[PDB]
Amino acid sequence: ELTQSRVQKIWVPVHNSPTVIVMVGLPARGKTYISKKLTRYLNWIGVPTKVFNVGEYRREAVKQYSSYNFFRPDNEEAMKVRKQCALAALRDVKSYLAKEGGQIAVFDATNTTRERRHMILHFAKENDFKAFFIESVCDDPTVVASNIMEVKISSPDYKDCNSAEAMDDFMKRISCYEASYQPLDPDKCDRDLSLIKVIDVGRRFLVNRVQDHIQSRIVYYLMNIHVQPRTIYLCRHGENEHNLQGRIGGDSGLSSRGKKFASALSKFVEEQNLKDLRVWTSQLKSTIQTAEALRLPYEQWKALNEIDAGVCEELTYEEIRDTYPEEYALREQDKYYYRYPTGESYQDLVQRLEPVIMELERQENVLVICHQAVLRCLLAYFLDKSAEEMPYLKCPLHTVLKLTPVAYGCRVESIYLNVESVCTHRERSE
Ligand SMILES: Cc1coc2ccc(-c3cc(Nc4cnccc4S(C)(=O)=O)cc4nccnc34)cc12
Ligand SMILES: O=P(O)(O)OC[C@H]1O[C@](O)(CO)[C@@H](O)[C@@H]1O
Repeated sequence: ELTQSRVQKIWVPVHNSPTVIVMVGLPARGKTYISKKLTRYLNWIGVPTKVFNVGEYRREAVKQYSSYNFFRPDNEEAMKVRKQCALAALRDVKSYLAKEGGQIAVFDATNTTRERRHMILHFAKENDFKAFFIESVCDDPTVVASNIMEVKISSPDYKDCNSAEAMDDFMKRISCYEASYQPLDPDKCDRDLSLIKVIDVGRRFLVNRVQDHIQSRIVYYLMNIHVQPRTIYLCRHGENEHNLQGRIGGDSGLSSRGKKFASALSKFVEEQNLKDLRVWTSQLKSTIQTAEALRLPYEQWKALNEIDAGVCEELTYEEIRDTYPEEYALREQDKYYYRYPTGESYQDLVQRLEPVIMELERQENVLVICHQAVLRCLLAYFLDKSAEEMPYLKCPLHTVLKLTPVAYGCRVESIYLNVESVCTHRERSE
């Protein structure tokens, strides 16, 4: 005896264990880059995840950074402070996982000693949390130097000292950790832990005892990402006939303005002067027509097809409000989770866009020509926007969104190609 829920259209009867991810490694080995990127992916696929960076606890507890002397192993007092910052971060990890509905807590510190990791194990074991270790190993001076230049010298620790002095201070800071650093030893003393040791910026991996699906998924993700420079371009199909009529969904062709956009996109792409640009479309006509103007090879993906409005397909928003007034209201109230009847939600979109994201990570220069709701979902991933926000991100017609991975984030530049269109943006209601 069953009833269908109003928002998600789920039939209900009418009368999982959380994980602490423990980063491991010397400073400037990309621990925080990984922490952030992973946390972005996990949240976007609907696994609530949060980073606890001990460094930030240390920054909060102590006046202002003066020098690497603070990190000296003989600094008996800084050691007490560091350890207390760690325990405070863990206190917050407990609260996040046990009481705030967090699923994954990423404990982002050096955690270079067996003793420290042993304390974290004990903390996890006694709260029924699983523990999963990720160690980044790299002994290439160039990579380290570049890491320091790119994100360290610019940190708030170093505002009073810049450049040569910061670079110099950071190298000595690193050397403070070298003597007591005990790498993960899966061969022997760590043979029973679940871990991945990543070597040389993802060149090789050593993976030991994957316990569950999240961990195998993390490993798969780590095996697909890369740090080569590249650019990702996202846009919609040129304006189509249904856009002109205010009609949603469907498989209409480009308007005359849509075709002018396509010519302009072609011009824009040529002027970007890229090598080996891959082009991806949906299987819907308007995106394919748009790519046809480019005179480049392209590949279609059913996963990039626009959200399926179900019974509302090909209707105007007005027609939907007149015909299905309660469905209309429910969508405006809960736009991410709402499923159209016999159709999709934004939540469903994320599931089928996941392999698009994973292939995007593998690629270099890519242009993705897609549809409004799909574009928002992808944009949310790259820009770390939440589920509640995703459905309202702005992605105008005839506008290219040019994304450039930077460390810890993504530059976004909008480039409108000066071809008029209607506006299909609909802001949050009531
Ligand atoms: C790819 C990949 C898969 O697993 C990884 C683990 C670490 C890193 C990583 C990423 C990384 N990125 C990074 C770190 N700090 C500042 C800038 C960057 S970057 C290269 O601009 O994105 C630097 C690293 N340095 C030493 C070892 N690993 C680094 C990359 C990968
Ligand atoms: O989630 P929203 O704001 O209704 O936008 C998705 C709609 O946008 C369009 O791509 C253009 O109106 C429709 O095909 C689709 O139903």
